[PDB]
Order: sequence, then structure tokens, then C-alpha cells
Amino acid sequence: MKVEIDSFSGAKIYPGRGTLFVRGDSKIFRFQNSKSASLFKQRKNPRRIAWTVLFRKHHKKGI
Amino acid sequence: SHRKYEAPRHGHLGFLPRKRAASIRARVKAFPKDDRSKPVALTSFLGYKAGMTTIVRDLDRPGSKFHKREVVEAVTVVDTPPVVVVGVVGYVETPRGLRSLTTVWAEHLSDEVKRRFYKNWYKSKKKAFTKYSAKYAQDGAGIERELARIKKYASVVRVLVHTQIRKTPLAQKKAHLAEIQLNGGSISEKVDWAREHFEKTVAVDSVFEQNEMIDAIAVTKGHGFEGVTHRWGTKKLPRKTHRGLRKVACIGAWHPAHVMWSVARAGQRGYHSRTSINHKIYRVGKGDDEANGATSFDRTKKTITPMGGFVHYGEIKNDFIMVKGCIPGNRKRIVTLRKSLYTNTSRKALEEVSLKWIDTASKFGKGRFQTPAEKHAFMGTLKKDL
Amino acid sequence: MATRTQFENSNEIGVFSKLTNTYCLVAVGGSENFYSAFEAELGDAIPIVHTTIAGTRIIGRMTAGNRRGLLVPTQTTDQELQHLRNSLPDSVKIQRVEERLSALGNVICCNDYVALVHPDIDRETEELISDVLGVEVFRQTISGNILVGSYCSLSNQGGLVHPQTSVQDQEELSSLLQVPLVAGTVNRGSSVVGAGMVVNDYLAVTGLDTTAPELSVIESIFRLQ
Amino acid sequence: SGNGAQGTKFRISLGLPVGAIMNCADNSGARNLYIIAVKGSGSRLNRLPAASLGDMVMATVKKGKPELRKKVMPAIVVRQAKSWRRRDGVFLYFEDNAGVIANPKGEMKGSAITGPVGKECADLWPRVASNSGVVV
RNA sequence: UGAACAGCCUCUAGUUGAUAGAAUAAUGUAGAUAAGGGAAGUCGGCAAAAUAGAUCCGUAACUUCGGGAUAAGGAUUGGC
RNA sequence: UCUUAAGGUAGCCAAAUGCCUCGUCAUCUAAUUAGUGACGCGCAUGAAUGGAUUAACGAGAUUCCCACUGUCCCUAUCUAC
RNA sequence: CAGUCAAGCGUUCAUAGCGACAUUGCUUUUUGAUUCUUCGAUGUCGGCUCUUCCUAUCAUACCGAAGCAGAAUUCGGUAAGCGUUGGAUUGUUCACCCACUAAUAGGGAACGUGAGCUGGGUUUAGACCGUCGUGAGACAGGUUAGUUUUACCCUACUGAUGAAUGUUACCGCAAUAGUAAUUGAACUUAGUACGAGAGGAACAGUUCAUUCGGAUAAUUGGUUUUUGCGGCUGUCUGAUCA
Ligand SMILES: [Mg+2]
Ligand SMILES: [Mg+2]
Ligand SMILES: [Mg+2]
Ligand SMILES: [Mg+2]
Repeated sequence: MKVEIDSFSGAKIYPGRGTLFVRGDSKIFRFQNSKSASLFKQRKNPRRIAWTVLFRKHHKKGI
Repeated sequence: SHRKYEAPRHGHLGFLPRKRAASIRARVKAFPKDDRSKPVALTSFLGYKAGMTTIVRDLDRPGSKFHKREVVEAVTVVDTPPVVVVGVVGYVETPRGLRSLTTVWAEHLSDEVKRRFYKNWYKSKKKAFTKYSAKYAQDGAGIERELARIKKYASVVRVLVHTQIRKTPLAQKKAHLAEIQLNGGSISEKVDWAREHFEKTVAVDSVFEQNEMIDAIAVTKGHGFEGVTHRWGTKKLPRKTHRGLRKVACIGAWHPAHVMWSVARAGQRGYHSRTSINHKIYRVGKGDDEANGATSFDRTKKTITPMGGFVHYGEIKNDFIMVKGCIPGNRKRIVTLRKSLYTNTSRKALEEVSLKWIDTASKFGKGRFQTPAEKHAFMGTLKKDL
Repeated sequence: MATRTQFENSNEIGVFSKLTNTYCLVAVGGSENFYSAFEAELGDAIPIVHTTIAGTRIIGRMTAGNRRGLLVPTQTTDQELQHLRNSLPDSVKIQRVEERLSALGNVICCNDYVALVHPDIDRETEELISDVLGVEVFRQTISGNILVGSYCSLSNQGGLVHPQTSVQDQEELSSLLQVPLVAGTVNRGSSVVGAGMVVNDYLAVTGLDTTAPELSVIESIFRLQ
Repeated sequence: SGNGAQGTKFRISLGLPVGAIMNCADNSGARNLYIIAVKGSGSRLNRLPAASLGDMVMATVKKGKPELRKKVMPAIVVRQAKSWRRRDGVFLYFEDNAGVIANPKGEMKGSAITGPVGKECADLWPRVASNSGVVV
């Protein structure tokens, strides 16, 4: 199997878990759950959502 | 006049009456056909439904578009402690059917099986099978005359067995007792096997093995009184309907001047005994073993229990059967697993199955992690961890 | 020979197969006649690999191949990649491409020396093609057809292009590729010539409905005699 | 589908009933396709015949070029936008409903496809996979 | 608060009256939400949804020249 | 030319007025006994029995389009009583 | 709707398929005829919903015949097990087109079914037009608007208890009753059999799908009084916190 990464939060996606979304510019996004999927559809920036890997990498928290 | 447009009948007429079952343990109405050549073995087993999970396996179907490719499938887990053999019974065959003639019990009966013979256990002198054990502890006098009676008569031998409810996380303390048919050897060999196995435990791998197609017999989940729309699946009436719309409009013609039995009506939904056939065993797990949830490809020592335990059930410290798909009944319910009544080739019942990965994430939410070590490695250190 | 073959009824052989000088790739869900054509014509000198790309029977439109290298999309699994690594000779290089257009047979029309690509590919993918295949690259369209792999059939000797192609575009592409090009049809007039057939230095395989003048045009432009 | 199917197709969750309007992905000059029928659909009282990805439908061009309007023609669904499950268990969906025009044998009226197509459609129709830019 | 004797909350004053208790089946009455599609339902878009204040831009055919007109159609709005 | 008091003028129409009739042609739709525009030997239109036209207005009747939605595919769930 | 006879049609040849002139029947899903029951009222259109029955079989199963070479088709037998659709117009039944499908067969059950719905039509009282009438008014002529009541009883049906079989408990047997699965596509057979060619099968095998049914909730989606967490408006608790 392959363990994919969340396109919004960077969480690990196990097989059969979450959803996938193909945008009209032929780019693939993978969501581990409906929470990150709905934040993506609400167009929030993952750099400003405090629990994401990209936020913690930006803010040097636990790095 | 005739019905304007044809449509199939709502519901199945062979599953009537849709009443509540007589007991919470469903009856095995038929056992596999005996042949007197195989060794003496049981035809079925008892377990408790624990819950469901997913696996990933590599499909082997030579001709499918998903041949030699990974698929993810839903399996359900049945917790099966080793069952305890107490008692055998023989059935002679009469022109009015099968009829039991004697029942010979084991000597020492445990408290969890003799709680079955009581409604108020806490206020009792516990006098059960005391004079029967007094019939024992002679040499043999009142015992092998009934055993030789079962040998001389009794064309069908069945074994009384009972679960070990105290090994499970259930709070019941009162074991389930059942009859399981023996399907090997002659009548004398059957009763000799039973006499040797009095007060002894039989494990689940002695009766089942991997890639075996089996049947699940259980009472379904109860739902109480239900309207006709969800109980039978009839079409909802339109919105501007006076006096309600979750109904059947015409419940019969003028003649015959009675409501027919075939008209869908409201009543009890669920809690019916069902037998679902052709479920393949993927794993016969051993409870005396770590890395139950590990495969040859995953190889991380984790048990079959998910994070936080099975929801509403608990732990799987005993042996278990991983079986493909859905079985009737909800969690914490007694379920009888039975061998197949016929030999199925089908190029699907003969498929050899080797698992790749078993899901052990939490079912009490959107679980991200399979093991607490993996969760700690991903999240780093926390405030509570110093 | 332009060999008449069908893929279970399909007269498009370039969709389901990829033929180079050094190797051949065929789909796993193929008929005995379809395998027997490549086995008889190619012989034992050239390996034929039954492969699946990204879980799809279509492999010719998914992959772009060369005698020096093979390009596979990102969605190709590790089992398929390892099977191709074992089955293929050590000379060829197999490298995954991480690019949005992701259907390399449609995107790329290539031979041993020179290649035509889709105009809008990424620069890293262009450099990856130039590295792995060792092939000089041009971004060009065939009379406004951006899918140069589907709308051109190319080999070392010559090339077949789209029938509705401007003549000025024909000498421009011919001078750019240093091979003679002919506008023609395959499979009783189907426009998609690269999807219609596969070709290499000594073999061309086409659909059964490809007519005799079309087959004569094929063998003339590819010099298979 | 029916006649021009190259193999079989697993069941995809049906997302396009009769009366649905989808975008017209090819370069044939039509803007949208209006679904009036699904090839191979069954019969049930009150149930609308619905289409999924890779299905062949009967459609009319509601908006586009006048030589394409006011007539029925076959079409092939290439983008679904209703989430469906594969046998590897990913749930996936595009962001729009989209199809292309074809004859009853399945070869495309147009020549190029804009945007992604599904692999369950590209495997089933080779001409769509031939003119398709990206297959996911 | 707000344009406002609108709606919502409060002060003075006045009530705390309308048989109650326990459970939460079906079918109701009243209030709601729904993936994908979008009137395919129906005699008929019935019912519901959508729009909504204010500022700026822009506004057709026709006309009894007064209108149509908030036509249509766009953008903005907090706190400091 | 006969008959009659005089023979339907200007206009309008399968109109809320046309039996035949789902009139014929065009348009609208994939498909229209619906709608609209024309045609007129009009069963049985027609001039204060008022005729024709008409801006604005209408809890009036009818057709189409955009938006919108559990009206529907196909049902599910929640709250109060 | 079905027979009998057979002058003829069918290149030739009554009967493969038809069949004139005649003649024997069946059915009560047509419309009549009659007036037996009901006028101290049995709720007369159509649609929606739902069950069952009939066979005079549209499809599916197995067959017989051909003016059956193959493919397609036609006639007939056992057969009602199983299915028989989505729409535009019209209040319609009916009809007519579009389209899918294996097929879009015909009917009954107080012209099934209004204390099941609806109320478009018909069929009260308002109103308009045309024709008729001096007039009041009339019109199986057109148009528009027009209150759809009650079940808590008995039976039936769906589910639920329960006295009495010395008491109580556990494990069972099986009389009887019900019953369920259905249809298609693709690959291959095979461009094979057959055929002069055009054309072009079938059995076995494999992978899927349609319709139906019984469960189930690992995953995905829906639902939110977990009023669980966060945010936001207005007001009130002097502010802050809450
Ligand atoms: Mg009826
Ligand atoms: Mg019928
Ligand atoms: Mg859960
Ligand atoms: Mg209907």
C-alpha cells in the first residue's frame, strides 16, 4: 500500500480513508477528512490554521 | 380494473412473520450433512460480534481488471474464546421426526454455565446438578448404561457446549449453552470423543481454518415499532396528502372484503433471526499472541484491537475470526458460526487470501494513527509528557 | 509488414501497445491473436512485456518510450515499476514523471534522435526527457493539434502526420525533425494516426480496417521493405 | 454504454439523471450537453435513468452552434463531480460534469479534450483516451 | 440598536395564570437540514428556496413624455 | 340579375366568440391537443349590443427563459408538542 | 376472440404462411336492450399509491414447423415462475410522438382503490362571449372563480402480552403455513460453422452489469440539543473575567 499526505494539513492518509478531489486545472488534492476538505472549500490558508504541519513549519513550533 | 403500471412487489414474503425472535440466540435449523469417513469434528461454533474494520489485500482474479492489484475490504471481527464441552445428547429418528432420548452431562459444571439455569442467582442455594454429580463418583453404574444406550440407538449425536463469557469484556457473567452436531466417524466414535472431551475446551482453529466459506446465524438489531415506509420500503405519498404521507394508500380492493396478508403494514422492525451464507474467513487469530494485527508485509507488532478499543465492546484478548463483509446482529451479540452446507467452487470460494495491512485506527472518530508509538512520533512531545 | 491486429475488437493498436526498437509493451488483457502478432513478428530477440500502467489497460497513451529510456506517469504503482525494471533490459532507464498532463504517450511524440512535445509542458519535464531519453526536444503543434503523440506516428526512417495538416507545417516539421513526413490516414480514415498504429525500424502494427493504400503509405514512409 | 464498450465497467455511483446539463469538453463548438437518455439503463417505475462516468448517453446541444442544436446525438461522460468509490477505496470527484460528442460506435466528433478525464472512461473508450490530455 | 410608536433586549409597573408526573414507538401538527442532479414531480413551480438594508456605477423595448425604473446588471459594507 | 327594409362597411380572428378541429403554414422542444406569429366562404366576428389600438396599473387567466430549491430521482435525520 | 369447409393467392403447389362465398361457437375488458335491487342517498371522471388474480404470452426457459443455408423473421405447443419503463402535449381514459430496453402484452377485483390522497374535469349558486328567444332564460358550445366532514366500536390485517396443562428452569423436535431471485452486456469460441458473395451464429469458459430481496455501518456522504469547541450581532449583568 501507499500512505499519502494531506494536501491541506499534511496528515498521513491510510488506504480507504478520506477523499480525493481533482480540480479543473488538473491538480489532485487529497483530504484526510471532511474538516480539512471543508476548510479547503472555504478557501482558508493553511499557513494561518494553527494545527497544520505547514503552520508549525512556518512558526518553528516543534522543529 | 388492472394496475396501470407494473412494478415489483415491495418486500420478501418468505421472511414473514416479521416478529421478534423467540430468543437472543438464533437457532441452527440445519447442520452440514454427515459422512462417516472424516474424523470427529464439530459443525459450528459460538462467538460474540465485536465490530468491523478494513483490510488491504492483493486481489487474485485471473481475468478481472483489478487482477494482481490492491483492494480495501470491510471485515467484521467475532471474538471467540475456547468453548467448553459439557454434555452430549443423542437423537433417534421416528416417523414423527428426530427425538432426543437421553442427555449425559459432564461432572464438574462451572458457575458461568450453571448460571444459565437460574433467573435469580444471587438468592439461591446453588443446588443444580448436585444429585447428578452424586450419580457420578461411583465406578460407572448410572453413566455408561446411558452412554451405551446412545451407542445402541440415537442415529444423531449432538454435543452440549457453552461459551466462556468471563473471558470477554461483556458484563453478563452468564454463559450461552448450545447443541453442536458432530460430523465424523461412527456413533460410538462420536460419543467416545464427547466422553473424552467432557470438562475440556475446544479452540476455534480446531473447527475453522483460513479461506473457508462459512455461515453466520444471529438475531438482527432491533428497531421497535416502525412505519410501513421504512419497514417495507414503499413509496412516500406526495406532500399535499391529508392525514399523513408515510403510509400505503390502498390497502386492498373492495373484494375480497378483508385486508390481505400480503399488504405491507406497520409493526416490529428488526430483532429477527437470520442466516447469512457464504462469508469467507480471512484470519483465524490467536489471542495468546502479540502482532495479531500484523501481516507479513506490515510487520509491526500490534494487536487486532483498535486505538481506544472497539467502540461499545472493548478488547479482543481471546481468539477471533476475521470474516469478510457484514454479518447479521450488532456488537456484543452472541452469533453462531456454521460450516457450509455445500461445497462451493465458484472461482471465488477457492481464492487463497493473504492480507497486506489491517486497520487499527480509532473507530470513535476520524483516527489518524494506527499505534500510539506512531501518534507520538508524528506529534512530537506534548505538555502532559515531560 | 504493417500487421493487421485488433485488441479484442479495437483497431487502435497504439493505444494498447508501445513499440520501440529495443522492447515492446502490451496490455495484460489481450487476446491470443494480439499477443501472437508481436511474438511472431518481433521474435525472441526483442522482449515483450505484458504491463499495466496506473491500473489502466491503455499503456501507449500513458507512456512515452525510447531505446535508451522509458517514461511513466506518477500514478504508476511500485509493483508495476518493479515488474518493468525486472522485465526490461539493463540498458533502458525507467523514471517516473511528476507532471500535470500525465499522459505521456499523448503528450510526447518521440524517436531515437529528436522529439516533439506538447507546447505547455513544464521545464523540469523537458529536461527530464532530454536527460533520460537523451533526445533533443521541440515544443511544436501539428497544424494546431497539441496532442502530437496521438496525431503523429514517428520513427527513424520517416513519419506519418495528421491528414488535415498545412503543407507549410509539413516542410517546417520535416526540416525540424530531419525526416520525411507524409499526411495520411489509418484504420479506414481515422485521424488519430499515432493512436492508430505503432512502428519501429523494421515493424509496423496497425488495425485490421486499415486499407491497402494506407498500408502502402505506411510501408513507403517507414521504409519497412 | 452498450455496443462500443471495450470491456466491462464496475458500478460507479450514478450522478447525472435525465435532464442534467453538463459542460461539453471537446472542441466541436458545442458548449453544453443536455442528457435525455442513458444507454443500457434499466426499467423501474418513477425512477429516472441516471448516468455515471464512462457511460454513453443521448444528448442534445442546448447552447452552442446552430448545426449542432435541435438534434439528438450520442455523448460520453468524462467528468462526474459526484463522488464515487474505486476498488482501491479512494472516494474521488471532479468539480464539474463534462462529456464529449460521439457517434454510436464511440469515436469522437471532436479532436481534443480540455481538462481531465477519468480512467474508468479512458479504459472503456479508446478514442477518448486517444484525444484526452490528462487521464486521472 | 436602528430611518422608524418595525423586530430584538432592558428600566418603572404588572404577571409567573393555561391539569400534572414518567418515558421518547409508529402515524401526525409545527419548525428545520440535506451529497449529485435541478421541475425530470404536478392540471399547474402548489409548497419551499433564492433576492432583500444602505452607498457608488449602470439601466432596454415601449410610451398618453408624466413613466417604465429598485428595470435588467455589477461593486462595496467590520474593528481600530 | 332575382329577392329584401338593407345586404356585414372600416376593422378583427380557430380570439374568453370556429362545430368540423388536435384547422393549415412557420416558430418554440429530443418529442408540444399547450404558447406565439400568420391565413380566412367567419357552424355562429364586427362597429356606444360599441369596433380596433393602447402606456401605466392587477392577491385576474395563459406560455417561455434565467436564478433557485427534497416538487421529484429517493429518501434520511433532528427539535418541540 | 376462436373454429369447420376450401374457390383461390403463394413461380410451380388448397392448407409454409394466408384464405373468398358460407357456417359453428366462445367472452363480458365495447356499446346496446331490459328495469330485478337501491331515490328516510351504496360518495359515477381521471391520476397517484398498493396488493392479488386471469391468460386470449410482449420478453425470459425448453421445444415442434417453415417458401428454416447463416443472420434476421414467421406460425405453433407446455407455460402466468418472473418482468413489462423515462418523457413533451392534453383534466382526460384513449391517442400521438421522443427515447431507453429482453420487452415496453392484454385484462379483472362495486367500470378495485375519495372516513387513502388530489380536485385538473364534470356537476349548484358569481361572471364573459357566440348562437337561439320579445322576454325571463336555454345551450353532450367555449371561458374563468368556486368549504372534499367523523373511526376511540366489531371484524379483517400488522405487530405485542397472556390464565389453565404439579411448580420452575434449560436444551430441543417439526405438524402446518409462507418462500425468491431476475435479466442483460463484453471477451473468447470466431470472422469459425453456413454461404456464390454480401454477410455471419451457437454450446462450454471468464469478467461485469440491470431489476429485486436480506442485512450492516470499517470507509465516504447526509443529519446535530453532544447546545462539544470556536467565532459573530443586538441588549443586560458598572468594566474585566464569566
Ligand atoms: Mg386501477
Ligand atoms: Mg397489467
Ligand atoms: Mg465510528
Ligand atoms: Mg410516475
